[PDB]
Amino acid sequence: KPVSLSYRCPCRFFESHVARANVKHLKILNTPNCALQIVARLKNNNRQVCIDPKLKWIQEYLEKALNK
Repeated sequence: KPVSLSYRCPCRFFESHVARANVKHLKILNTPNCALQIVARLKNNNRQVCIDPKLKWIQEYLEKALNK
């Protein structure tokens, strides 16, 4: 299984337990029924990860940017 049945959605996986300090850049991607998917790249590890929008530091992130 390659994990793709006509993949309509970017993030089929999310990273839980992530650091505000290990991520260089957050870019959130919303998809109709695949919900809110966060895309973030790490600084040193440089990996592109999908961040789960229920993470606590992420809460702080959207609280800020959305209350802004």
